[PDB]
Amino acid sequence: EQLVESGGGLVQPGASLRLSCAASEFTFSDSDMHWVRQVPGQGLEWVSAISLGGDTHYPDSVKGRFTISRDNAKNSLYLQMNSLRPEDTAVYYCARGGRGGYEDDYGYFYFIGGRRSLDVWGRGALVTVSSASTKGPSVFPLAPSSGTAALGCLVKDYFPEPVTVSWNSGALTSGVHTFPAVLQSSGLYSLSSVVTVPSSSLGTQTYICNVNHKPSNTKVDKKVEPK
Amino acid sequence: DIVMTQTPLSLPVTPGEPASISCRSSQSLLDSGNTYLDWYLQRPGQSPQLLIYEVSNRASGVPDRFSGSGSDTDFTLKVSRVEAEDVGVYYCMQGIQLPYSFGQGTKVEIKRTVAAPSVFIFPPSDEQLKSGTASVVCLLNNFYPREAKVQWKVDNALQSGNSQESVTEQDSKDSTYSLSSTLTLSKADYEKHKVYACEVTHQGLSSPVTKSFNRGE
Repeated sequence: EQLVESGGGLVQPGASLRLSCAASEFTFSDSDMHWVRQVPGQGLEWVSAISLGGDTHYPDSVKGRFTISRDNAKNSLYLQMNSLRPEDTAVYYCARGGRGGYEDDYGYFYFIGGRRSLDVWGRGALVTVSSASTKGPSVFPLAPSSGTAALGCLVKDYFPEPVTVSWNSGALTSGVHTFPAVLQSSGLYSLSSVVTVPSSSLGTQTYICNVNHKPSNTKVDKKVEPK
Repeated sequence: DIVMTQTPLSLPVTPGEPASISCRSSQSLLDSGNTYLDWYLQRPGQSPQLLIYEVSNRASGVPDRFSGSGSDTDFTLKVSRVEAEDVGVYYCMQGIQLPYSFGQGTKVEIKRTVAAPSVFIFPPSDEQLKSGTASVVCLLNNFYPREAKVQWKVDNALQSGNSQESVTEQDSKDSTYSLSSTLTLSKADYEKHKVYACEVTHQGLSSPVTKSFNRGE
Protein backbone atom coordinates (compact mmCIF):
# COMPACT_ATOMS: atom_id res chain seq x y z
CA GLU A 1 0.00 0.00 0.00
CA GLN A 2 1.57 3.33 -1.07
CA LEU A 3 0.44 6.94 -1.72
CA VAL A 4 2.65 9.21 -3.92
CA GLU A 5 1.83 12.94 -4.08
CA SER A 6 2.64 15.06 -7.17
CA GLY A 7 2.08 18.68 -8.07
CA GLY A 8 4.12 20.44 -5.42
CA GLY A 9 6.23 23.54 -6.12
CA LEU A 10 5.97 27.31 -6.17
CA VAL A 11 2.83 29.36 -6.79
CA GLN A 12 2.24 33.10 -6.38
CA PRO A 13 -0.15 34.43 -3.75
CA GLY A 14 -3.65 34.61 -5.22
CA ALA A 15 -3.05 31.85 -7.75
CA SER A 16 -4.12 28.23 -7.80
CA LEU A 17 -2.32 24.89 -7.68
CA ARG A 18 -3.63 21.33 -7.97
CA LEU A 19 -2.05 18.43 -6.08
CA SER A 20 -2.58 14.82 -7.10
CA CYS A 21 -2.01 11.59 -5.16
CA ALA A 22 -1.51 8.19 -6.86
CA ALA A 23 -2.49 5.08 -4.87
CA SER A 24 -0.95 1.62 -5.46
CA GLU A 25 -1.30 -1.96 -4.02
CA PHE A 26 -4.79 -1.29 -2.53
CA THR A 27 -8.37 -0.97 -3.89
CA PHE A 28 -8.47 2.84 -3.90
CA SER A 29 -12.20 3.20 -4.50
CA ASP A 30 -12.89 1.33 -1.22
CA SER A 31 -11.29 3.93 1.13
CA ASP A 32 -12.07 7.38 2.38
CA MET A 33 -9.19 9.75 1.59
CA HIS A 34 -7.87 12.82 3.45
CA TRP A 35 -5.29 15.65 3.07
CA VAL A 36 -3.30 16.88 6.11
CA ARG A 37 -0.73 19.65 5.96
CA GLN A 38 2.30 20.65 8.02
CA VAL A 39 4.33 23.84 7.90
CA PRO A 40 7.97 22.67 8.22
CA GLY A 41 8.95 22.67 11.87
CA GLN A 42 5.34 22.88 13.08
CA GLY A 43 2.51 20.48 13.81
CA LEU A 44 -0.26 18.92 11.78
CA GLU A 45 -3.55 20.41 10.50
CA TRP A 46 -6.31 18.44 8.82
CA VAL A 47 -7.22 19.98 5.41
CA SER A 48 -9.96 17.91 3.75
CA ALA A 49 -11.61 14.50 3.27
CA ILE A 50 -13.73 12.71 0.65
CA SER A 51 -15.77 9.58 1.42
CA LEU A 52 -15.92 6.57 -0.84
CA GLY A 53 -19.22 8.03 -2.21
CA GLY A 54 -17.67 11.42 -3.13
CA ASP A 55 -19.04 13.46 -0.21
CA THR A 56 -16.48 16.21 0.73
CA HIS A 57 -15.57 17.90 4.04
CA TYR A 58 -13.52 20.99 4.96
CA PRO A 59 -12.34 23.02 7.96
CA ASP A 60 -13.00 26.71 7.77
CA SER A 61 -9.35 27.70 7.16
CA VAL A 62 -9.71 26.31 3.57
CA LYS A 63 -13.50 26.05 3.10
CA GLY A 64 -14.39 28.14 0.07
CA ARG A 65 -10.85 27.94 -1.40
CA PHE A 66 -9.86 24.24 -1.68
CA THR A 67 -11.74 21.43 -3.42
CA ILE A 68 -11.02 17.71 -2.95
CA SER A 69 -12.00 15.24 -5.65
CA ARG A 70 -11.22 11.71 -6.76
CA ASP A 71 -11.11 9.71 -9.98
CA ASN A 72 -11.29 6.01 -9.12
CA ALA A 73 -10.65 4.99 -12.73
CA LYS A 74 -7.17 6.56 -12.32
CA ASN A 75 -6.58 5.55 -8.65
CA SER A 76 -6.01 9.25 -7.87
CA LEU A 77 -7.02 11.87 -5.32
CA TYR A 78 -6.80 15.62 -6.09
CA LEU A 79 -6.62 18.76 -4.05
CA GLN A 80 -7.36 21.92 -6.06
CA MET A 81 -6.17 24.97 -4.17
CA ASN A 82 -7.29 28.50 -5.11
CA SER A 83 -6.70 32.03 -3.86
CA LEU A 84 -3.51 30.81 -2.12
CA ARG A 85 -2.02 32.79 0.68
CA PRO A 86 1.52 32.77 2.12
CA GLU A 87 0.14 30.95 5.17
CA ASP A 88 -0.94 27.96 3.08
CA THR A 89 2.79 27.21 2.52
CA ALA A 90 3.20 23.66 3.86
CA VAL A 91 3.89 20.03 3.14
CA TYR A 92 0.55 18.38 2.08
CA TYR A 93 0.16 14.67 2.76
CA CYS A 94 -2.53 12.40 1.40
CA ALA A 95 -3.61 9.72 3.76
CA ARG A 96 -6.06 6.83 3.73
CA GLY A 97 -9.01 6.96 6.16
CA GLY A 98 -11.98 4.61 6.82
CA ARG A 99 -12.15 1.40 4.79
CA GLY A 100 -15.38 0.15 3.22
CA GLY A 101 -16.97 -0.71 -0.10
CA TYR A 102 -20.15 -0.90 -2.16
CA GLU A 103 -22.23 -4.04 -2.66
CA ASP A 104 -24.83 -2.97 -5.26
CA ASP A 105 -27.91 -4.43 -3.62
CA TYR A 106 -27.43 -2.86 -0.18
CA GLY A 107 -25.14 0.04 -1.04
CA TYR A 108 -22.11 1.66 0.64
CA PHE A 109 -20.66 0.04 3.79
CA TYR A 110 -17.81 0.74 6.28
CA PHE A 111 -15.71 -1.62 8.33
CA ILE A 112 -16.14 -0.82 12.04
CA GLY A 113 -12.41 -1.00 12.85
CA GLY A 114 -10.13 1.94 12.12
CA ARG A 115 -12.97 4.05 10.69
CA ARG A 116 -11.63 7.38 11.96
CA SER A 117 -7.91 6.66 11.69
CA LEU A 118 -5.32 7.57 9.02
CA ASP A 119 -3.43 4.34 8.53
CA VAL A 120 -1.44 4.99 5.30
CA TRP A 121 0.35 8.33 4.61
CA GLY A 122 2.14 9.63 1.51
CA ARG A 123 5.61 11.21 1.54
CA GLY A 124 4.21 14.74 1.26
CA ALA A 125 4.39 17.52 -1.38
CA LEU A 126 5.75 20.88 -0.40
CA VAL A 127 3.71 23.81 -1.72
CA THR A 128 5.40 27.21 -1.40
CA VAL A 129 3.27 30.37 -1.85
CA SER A 130 5.64 33.25 -2.63
CA SER A 131 6.13 36.01 -5.16
CA ALA A 132 9.78 35.03 -5.58
CA SER A 133 10.68 33.05 -8.71
CA THR A 134 12.28 29.64 -9.19
CA LYS A 135 16.09 29.57 -9.13
CA GLY A 136 18.17 26.46 -9.61
CA PRO A 137 21.15 25.72 -7.37
CA SER A 138 24.86 25.78 -7.89
CA VAL A 139 26.59 22.59 -6.62
CA PHE A 140 30.12 23.00 -5.36
CA PRO A 141 32.46 20.29 -3.91
CA LEU A 142 33.61 20.28 -0.32
CA ALA A 143 36.91 18.49 -1.01
CA PRO A 144 38.43 16.24 1.64
CA SER A 145 41.44 17.82 3.29
CA SER A 146 45.13 16.99 3.58
CA GLY A 147 41.65 8.08 10.55
CA THR A 148 38.38 9.61 9.30
CA ALA A 149 37.96 12.13 6.52
CA ALA A 150 34.95 14.36 5.75
CA LEU A 151 33.71 15.53 2.33
CA GLY A 152 30.50 16.94 0.89
CA CYS A 153 28.67 19.20 -1.52
CA LEU A 154 27.40 22.72 -1.04
CA VAL A 155 24.08 23.27 -2.80
CA LYS A 156 23.85 27.03 -2.97
CA ASP A 157 21.32 29.69 -3.94
CA TYR A 158 18.04 28.00 -4.84
CA PHE A 159 14.33 28.66 -4.55
CA PRO A 160 11.86 27.25 -3.52
CA GLU A 161 12.55 24.30 -1.27
CA PRO A 162 13.08 21.38 -1.59
CA VAL A 163 16.32 19.85 -2.91
CA THR A 164 17.19 16.18 -2.35
CA VAL A 165 20.72 14.85 -2.11
CA SER A 166 21.91 11.23 -2.26
CA TRP A 167 25.48 9.85 -2.45
CA ASN A 168 26.68 7.38 -5.12
CA SER A 169 23.09 6.96 -6.36
CA GLY A 170 21.90 5.82 -3.00
CA ALA A 171 24.60 3.23 -2.47
CA LEU A 172 26.31 5.38 0.17
CA THR A 173 24.14 6.16 3.22
CA SER A 174 26.24 5.49 6.32
CA GLY A 175 27.96 8.60 7.68
CA VAL A 176 25.82 10.88 5.48
CA HIS A 177 24.42 14.08 6.92
CA THR A 178 22.32 16.32 4.71
CA PHE A 179 21.58 19.51 6.69
CA PRO A 180 18.25 21.41 6.74
CA ALA A 181 18.37 24.25 4.33
CA VAL A 182 18.95 27.79 5.57
CA LEU A 183 17.29 30.85 4.09
CA GLN A 184 20.02 33.28 3.22
CA SER A 185 19.60 37.07 3.46
CA SER A 186 19.29 37.22 -0.36
CA GLY A 187 16.06 35.21 -0.05
CA LEU A 188 17.55 32.05 -1.57
CA TYR A 189 18.14 28.77 0.25
CA SER A 190 21.46 26.94 0.69
CA LEU A 191 22.37 23.60 2.22
CA SER A 192 25.34 21.29 2.60
CA SER A 193 25.44 17.50 2.47
CA VAL A 194 28.46 15.82 4.03
CA VAL A 195 29.80 12.32 4.53
CA THR A 196 32.56 10.95 6.76
CA VAL A 197 34.62 8.10 5.32
CA PRO A 198 37.93 6.33 5.95
CA SER A 199 40.84 8.51 4.97
CA SER A 200 42.36 5.39 3.40
CA SER A 201 39.55 5.29 0.84
CA LEU A 202 40.18 8.75 -0.62
CA GLY A 203 42.57 7.63 -3.37
CA THR A 204 40.30 4.98 -4.79
CA GLN A 205 36.64 5.20 -3.80
CA THR A 206 34.66 7.59 -6.08
CA TYR A 207 32.22 9.87 -4.18
CA ILE A 208 29.45 11.63 -6.20
CA CYS A 209 26.65 13.81 -4.77
CA ASN A 210 23.34 13.49 -6.67
CA VAL A 211 21.36 16.78 -6.32
CA ASN A 212 17.74 17.16 -7.58
CA HIS A 213 15.82 20.44 -7.56
CA LYS A 214 12.49 19.57 -9.16
CA PRO A 215 11.00 23.11 -9.23
CA SER A 216 13.82 24.36 -11.51
CA ASN A 217 14.22 20.99 -13.29
CA THR A 218 17.88 21.01 -12.11
CA LYS A 219 19.55 17.63 -11.65
CA VAL A 220 23.29 17.41 -11.05
CA ASP A 221 25.80 14.64 -10.28
CA LYS A 222 29.02 16.13 -8.84
CA LYS A 223 32.14 14.10 -8.23
CA VAL A 224 34.01 15.23 -5.14
CA GLU A 225 37.76 14.68 -5.33
CA PRO A 226 40.73 15.28 -3.02
CA LYS A 227 42.78 18.23 -4.26
CA ASP B 1 -13.66 22.43 17.18
CA ILE B 2 -12.12 19.96 19.64
CA VAL B 3 -8.88 21.35 21.18
CA MET B 4 -6.22 18.68 21.84
CA THR B 5 -3.48 19.42 24.33
CA GLN B 6 -0.43 17.25 25.04
CA THR B 7 2.22 17.31 27.73
CA PRO B 8 5.22 17.45 27.97
CA LEU B 9 6.20 19.07 24.65
CA SER B 10 9.79 17.77 25.13
CA LEU B 11 10.61 14.33 26.56
CA PRO B 12 14.25 13.36 27.09
CA VAL B 13 14.59 9.68 27.99
CA THR B 14 17.45 7.18 28.29
CA PRO B 15 17.16 3.99 26.20
CA GLY B 16 15.84 1.20 28.34
CA GLU B 17 13.84 3.52 30.63
CA PRO B 18 10.00 3.99 30.30
CA ALA B 19 8.28 7.12 28.91
CA SER B 20 4.71 8.46 28.84
CA ILE B 21 2.93 11.28 27.04
CA SER B 22 -0.43 12.73 28.17
CA CYS B 23 -3.20 14.10 25.82
CA ARG B 24 -6.40 15.98 26.90
CA SER B 25 -9.42 16.78 24.69
CA SER B 26 -11.74 19.79 25.20
CA GLN B 27 -14.71 17.37 24.70
CA SER B 28 -15.38 13.67 25.12
CA LEU B 29 -14.13 11.33 22.37
CA LEU B 30 -16.43 8.48 23.42
CA ASP B 31 -19.02 7.28 20.88
CA SER B 32 -21.28 5.33 23.35
CA GLY B 33 -18.84 1.67 21.60
CA ASN B 34 -15.50 3.24 20.60
CA THR B 35 -13.33 6.19 21.64
CA TYR B 36 -11.73 7.97 18.61
CA LEU B 37 -8.30 8.96 19.87
CA ASP B 38 -5.16 8.04 17.93
CA TRP B 39 -1.38 8.44 18.30
CA TYR B 40 0.93 9.20 15.31
CA LEU B 41 4.78 9.05 15.24
CA GLN B 42 6.74 11.28 12.90
CA ARG B 43 10.36 10.08 12.68
CA PRO B 44 12.99 12.65 11.51
CA GLY B 45 12.61 13.37 7.78
CA GLN B 46 9.55 11.10 7.40
CA SER B 47 5.82 11.64 7.31
CA PRO B 48 3.53 10.72 10.23
CA GLN B 49 2.60 7.10 10.66
CA LEU B 50 -0.17 5.64 12.72
CA LEU B 51 1.06 4.16 15.98
CA ILE B 52 -2.08 3.46 18.08
CA TYR B 53 -5.77 3.85 17.13
CA GLU B 54 -9.03 3.93 19.13
CA VAL B 55 -7.00 4.61 22.36
CA SER B 56 -5.26 1.24 22.76
CA ASN B 57 -5.02 -0.70 19.48
CA ARG B 58 -1.50 -1.01 17.99
CA ALA B 59 -1.21 -0.52 14.22
CA SER B 60 0.54 -3.19 12.21
CA GLY B 61 4.23 -3.54 13.06
CA VAL B 62 4.02 -1.61 16.40
CA PRO B 63 5.60 -3.69 19.22
CA ASP B 64 3.83 -4.09 22.53
CA ARG B 65 6.28 -1.91 24.44
CA PHE B 66 3.93 0.84 23.16
CA SER B 67 0.47 0.96 24.76
CA GLY B 68 -2.33 3.53 25.01
CA SER B 69 -4.92 4.00 27.71
CA GLY B 70 -7.40 6.59 28.86
CA SER B 71 -11.00 7.41 28.55
CA ASP B 72 -13.37 10.19 27.65
CA THR B 73 -11.05 13.23 27.72
CA ASP B 74 -7.68 12.11 29.29
CA PHE B 75 -5.30 9.74 27.53
CA THR B 76 -1.76 8.44 27.92
CA LEU B 77 0.68 6.93 25.48
CA LYS B 78 3.22 4.73 27.28
CA VAL B 79 6.47 3.08 26.18
CA SER B 80 7.62 0.51 28.71
CA ARG B 81 11.20 0.52 27.40
CA VAL B 82 12.48 3.26 25.02
CA GLU B 83 14.97 2.47 22.23
CA ALA B 84 17.23 5.01 20.38
CA GLU B 85 15.18 4.45 17.18
CA ASP B 86 12.08 5.91 18.97
CA VAL B 87 13.39 9.44 18.37
CA GLY B 88 10.62 11.52 16.73
CA VAL B 89 7.57 13.68 17.37
CA TYR B 90 4.45 11.93 18.74
CA TYR B 91 0.99 13.48 18.14
CA CYS B 92 -2.40 12.69 19.61
CA MET B 93 -5.37 13.12 17.21
CA GLN B 94 -9.14 13.05 17.81
CA GLY B 95 -11.37 11.59 15.18
CA ILE B 96 -14.82 11.91 16.82
CA GLN B 97 -15.68 15.20 14.98
CA LEU B 98 -14.59 16.92 11.76
CA PRO B 99 -12.20 18.72 11.55
CA TYR B 100 -9.84 16.08 12.97
CA SER B 101 -7.47 17.98 15.26
CA PHE B 102 -3.98 17.18 16.55
CA GLY B 103 -2.19 17.95 19.76
CA GLN B 104 0.94 20.12 19.44
CA GLY B 105 3.39 17.15 19.29
CA THR B 106 5.87 15.74 21.88
CA LYS B 107 9.54 15.61 20.72
CA VAL B 108 11.26 12.56 22.23
CA GLU B 109 15.00 13.19 22.65
CA ILE B 110 17.27 10.23 23.41
CA LYS B 111 19.81 10.84 26.24
CA ARG B 112 23.24 9.31 25.80
CA THR B 113 26.77 9.85 27.01
CA VAL B 114 28.61 13.09 26.16
CA ALA B 115 30.32 12.85 22.76
CA ALA B 116 32.72 15.52 21.56
CA PRO B 117 32.39 16.58 17.92
CA SER B 118 34.91 15.85 15.27
CA VAL B 119 35.63 19.16 13.55
CA PHE B 120 36.41 19.74 9.88
CA ILE B 121 36.98 22.96 7.95
CA PHE B 122 36.47 23.44 4.20
CA PRO B 123 37.78 26.34 2.11
CA PRO B 124 35.73 27.71 -0.73
CA SER B 125 36.13 25.54 -3.81
CA ASP B 126 38.01 26.91 -6.82
CA GLU B 127 34.70 26.28 -8.63
CA GLN B 128 32.81 28.67 -6.38
CA LEU B 129 35.55 31.31 -6.47
CA LYS B 130 35.36 31.22 -10.28
CA SER B 131 31.60 31.97 -9.90
CA GLY B 132 32.41 35.13 -7.88
CA THR B 133 31.41 34.06 -4.29
CA ALA B 134 33.13 32.41 -1.30
CA SER B 135 31.69 30.13 1.39
CA VAL B 136 33.78 28.62 4.18
CA VAL B 137 32.16 25.59 5.90
CA CYS B 138 32.90 24.27 9.45
CA LEU B 139 31.42 20.79 10.20
CA LEU B 140 30.87 19.58 13.77
CA ASN B 141 30.20 15.93 13.41
CA ASN B 142 28.34 13.38 15.67
CA PHE B 143 28.22 15.12 19.04
CA TYR B 144 26.00 15.13 22.15
CA PRO B 145 24.40 17.11 23.76
CA ARG B 146 23.13 19.56 21.17
CA GLU B 147 24.58 22.78 22.67
CA ALA B 148 27.71 23.83 20.77
CA LYS B 149 29.33 27.18 20.07
CA VAL B 150 31.15 27.97 16.82
CA GLN B 151 33.19 31.11 16.35
CA TRP B 152 34.75 32.29 13.13
CA LYS B 153 37.97 34.26 12.82
CA VAL B 154 39.50 35.74 9.66
CA ASP B 155 43.11 36.91 10.27
CA ASN B 156 42.08 36.99 13.96
CA ALA B 157 39.04 39.17 13.38
CA LEU B 158 35.90 37.74 14.98
CA GLN B 159 33.13 37.36 12.40
CA SER B 160 29.71 38.51 13.59
CA GLY B 161 26.51 38.28 11.59
CA ASN B 162 27.83 36.77 8.37
CA SER B 163 27.57 33.06 9.24
CA GLN B 164 24.58 30.68 9.42
CA GLU B 165 24.20 27.37 11.25
CA SER B 166 22.12 24.26 10.53
CA VAL B 167 21.80 21.24 12.87
CA THR B 168 20.56 17.74 12.09
CA GLU B 169 17.81 15.95 13.95
CA GLN B 170 19.05 13.37 16.39
CA ASP B 171 20.41 10.27 14.71
CA SER B 172 18.24 7.19 15.18
CA LYS B 173 21.15 4.79 15.95
CA ASP B 174 23.84 6.74 17.85
CA SER B 175 21.63 9.54 19.18
CA THR B 176 24.08 12.24 18.08
CA TYR B 177 23.68 15.59 16.31
CA SER B 178 25.78 17.19 13.57
CA LEU B 179 26.10 20.87 12.81
CA SER B 180 27.33 23.00 9.90
CA SER B 181 28.32 26.66 10.10
CA THR B 182 28.78 28.52 6.80
CA LEU B 183 30.69 31.80 6.66
CA THR B 184 29.83 33.92 3.61
CA LEU B 185 32.44 36.33 2.19
CA SER B 186 32.85 38.21 -1.11
CA LYS B 187 35.61 36.81 -3.29
CA ALA B 188 37.64 40.06 -2.94
CA ASP B 189 37.58 39.77 0.87
CA TYR B 190 38.46 36.08 0.84
CA GLU B 191 41.47 36.82 -1.44
CA LYS B 192 42.69 39.66 0.84
CA HIS B 193 43.00 37.56 4.00
CA LYS B 194 45.12 34.59 4.87
CA VAL B 195 44.09 32.59 7.96
CA TYR B 196 40.55 31.18 8.28
CA ALA B 197 39.62 29.43 11.56
CA CYS B 198 36.53 27.93 13.26
CA GLU B 199 36.79 27.56 17.08
CA VAL B 200 34.34 25.02 18.62
CA THR B 201 33.26 24.96 22.30
CA HIS B 202 31.38 21.87 23.53
CA GLN B 203 30.87 20.06 26.82
CA GLY B 204 32.79 17.10 25.47
CA LEU B 205 35.95 19.18 24.77
CA SER B 206 38.32 19.93 27.64
CA SER B 207 39.20 23.17 25.86
CA PRO B 208 37.94 24.67 22.58
CA VAL B 209 39.18 23.11 19.38
CA THR B 210 40.36 25.23 16.42
CA LYS B 211 40.55 24.01 12.82
CA SER B 212 42.11 26.46 10.40
CA PHE B 213 43.77 26.78 7.04
CA ASN B 214 45.87 29.35 5.17
CA ARG B 215 44.40 30.53 1.89
CA GLY B 216 46.58 29.04 -0.87
CA GLU B 217 48.55 26.40 1.08
